[PDB]
Amino acid sequence: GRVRTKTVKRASKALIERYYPKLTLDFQTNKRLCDEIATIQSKRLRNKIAGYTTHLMKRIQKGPVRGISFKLQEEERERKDQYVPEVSALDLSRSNGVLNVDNQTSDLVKSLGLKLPLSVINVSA
Amino acid sequence: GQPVNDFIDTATRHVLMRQGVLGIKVKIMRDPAKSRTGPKALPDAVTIIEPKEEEPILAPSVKDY
RNA sequence: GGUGAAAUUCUUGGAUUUAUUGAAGACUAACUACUGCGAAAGCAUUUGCCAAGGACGUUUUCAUUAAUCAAGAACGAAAGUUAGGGGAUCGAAGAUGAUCAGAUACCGUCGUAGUCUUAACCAUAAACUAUGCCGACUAGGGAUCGGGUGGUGUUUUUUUAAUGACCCACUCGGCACCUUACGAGAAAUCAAAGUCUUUGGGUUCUGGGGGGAGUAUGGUCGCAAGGCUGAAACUUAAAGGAAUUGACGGAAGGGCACCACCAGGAGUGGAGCCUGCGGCUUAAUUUGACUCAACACGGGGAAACUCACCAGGUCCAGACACAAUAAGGAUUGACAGAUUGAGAGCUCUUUCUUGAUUUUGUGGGUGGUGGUGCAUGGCCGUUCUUAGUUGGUGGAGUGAUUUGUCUGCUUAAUUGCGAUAACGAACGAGACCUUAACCUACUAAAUAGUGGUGCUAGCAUUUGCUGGUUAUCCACUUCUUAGAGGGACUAUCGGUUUCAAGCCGAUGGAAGUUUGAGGCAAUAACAGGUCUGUGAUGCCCUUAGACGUUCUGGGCCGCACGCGCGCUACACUGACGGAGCCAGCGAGUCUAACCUUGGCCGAGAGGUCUUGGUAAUCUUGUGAAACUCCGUCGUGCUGGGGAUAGAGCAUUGUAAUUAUUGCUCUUCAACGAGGAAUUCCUAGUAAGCGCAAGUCAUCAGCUUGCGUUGAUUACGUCCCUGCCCUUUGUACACACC
Repeated sequence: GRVRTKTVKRASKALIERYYPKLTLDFQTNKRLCDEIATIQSKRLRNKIAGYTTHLMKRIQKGPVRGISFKLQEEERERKDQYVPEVSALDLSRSNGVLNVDNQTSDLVKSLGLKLPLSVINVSA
Repeated sequence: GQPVNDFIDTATRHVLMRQGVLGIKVKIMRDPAKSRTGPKALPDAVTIIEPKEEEPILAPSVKDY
């Protein structure tokens, strides 16, 4: 019956969301830090909040936890997503400069498109 | 629980009408923010002090006097 | 055999079982499907005749020959009109055997009419798709059956060829199916149940609230059962359809609970007693409460009081307004005697006093533990030891309503992880508060202790041990106290899960079940209890010979009997006598006799003289009890048990008889471990044991707490009794009593 209530969980998630580079991975200085940077009425509640807060970083440093963005996980993510490969995936260099479409695509570009380097593949059953 | 003793106040009054007696029960809670003595918030209320942002480089050097 | 169990029945005359060989008895098990044919009823292994049919193909033919149809016909599920055969599997009936209160039923065994003749049904079915037939249009999709068309398709073999079978595409015609809802509908739902108040394609049949009633009567078919046709009198305010929310189910799924069980423990129900309830009795045996949720409950352990009941005796404390008597006296009180339970001037004899406040009448006032808790307020109990409850905005539906408030996993928890036509919230839970655990860390205590120092005792003597010394003095807070704090958050590690919420194991820790236990505690409700707690109260009653109030006695306790909560025992793990001696929660008196130390007297109960205490100071270390040694007892209703009863001594009380209670001697009953039933309980717990407080003047076998000793058994399940959620059925909504 050690399930934490939503009061502990929402406060601990709110603490990590804005105070990641101040808390460590041990409960002793985490409960010491929560006395100044947070206002908790009872000693039993702040021990439960700091205990769950330390438990949350027992897996945050293990891997990215869904639903928590702690001001450190953000800026390496909008650093990562501008993946510009040095070569394209649609420029015909791993091929011989010619894309190997089938017969039905050849008269498609013959009817409406302009002349391009194509091949003919006998695709069937 | 204990917040009922702190913030909740009650009064019971018997009025006398023609048909009999009507009972009046009034329950009022004041918000704990205006409380002068005792706790100033609910026991399950947690407030987070907003942190102050800092710039990353901070120009490594020494200043003397 | 046969059944939930059994029984009927057959069995050395060999049952049942095994083999071989025969003979009569629907139909065609598997194949068998959201597949085919037929007008419907209906029709399944073959093979052969006899006619029939749909669909497709068609540059064949007729040319309106058609659609629906009163009258009129044909065809037909099965179950018995009637007349041969063959031979029971099932039960009508019938026989039996069970079950049951009965069981003429369900279930078991057997068996006649009863889907096998050849020959009629008058023609009845929930004969159903509960949906007439013909024609046109309106929307997408994938399958499938029959036919046809096409493929520089596959396979079968001669190499490909011809077929066949398969694959792709299309088309016609079918049995259907899936998605939406433009559209319909009251909704359920529906590609028709659409194209309908923007109401007309053609046509046939039926209905006009529920019954009476498919009845009466007439006809007709009818050797029969019975069909087909078919009213009225009278009666009635609903009957009915679909859906929503609850409740319920001998419905299903998921969980939970020692007010459920499991495994056990201690018991209760058996005995004596005392304590409530009923019944009986009585002058009265006051009364409320009757499953959980009445019955050691009304804080209800009643001698008077309480007290509401009974037999009697007083008093007005009936205020005020009006009227009348009335300073030639409105009225009150009383000596003595009578009277009275009575030293009540109650009332009377007598004659004193008082005097304008009183008396009488008219209105009212007041009081009532008089009635109504089914007129109410407040309080409490219960539903309900569970986790549930509700707005806002948005979505669905005509609407009641619904979603949010949930598939799954997890939790003690609607606790969370999450998924999501919901998002964001509120109450409940949790959080919180109190108490018990840890602190050689702080704050310092002659109203708590500790060590040394002085004085002094006993032994040893060697410098030691056990003490005493109200403050002799000094020092400290480990023990005790109480302020502020700290500490646990499941910490660390390992293992499991979707890799999360979590769960389990180990270590460390005073503490790992929410740390143990409480307090508090939702929305809605009960004709739950209380008018006998209240100067809380409406309405009704009474109000002077009072239902007010007071006083004297009695009753609440009365006992052929029944029930509930308990106490003491049935003995040797014990009784009795000495010895050791070990706690915690608390209470205690200024104008009043409270808790009582100590000294003396007494067998005891108790008496007497003082003292301390308004209290961490004194009672008090409450020197409690079970417990532990040593001894007596010796398997015997015995020395277990102390019920019942007799005599005496004391205490409280105005009063003790109907024994208040305490003590002494004697009397020495039932009871030999308690049937059906039934209660409570998972760790400092049950159980054993006593102590303080409430009530108290006296009485505790009761209750609220406390400490002493201290276990067996589980770490589960829904089997019994209940509870929460989901699905489901409902003719229930006073809600399965």
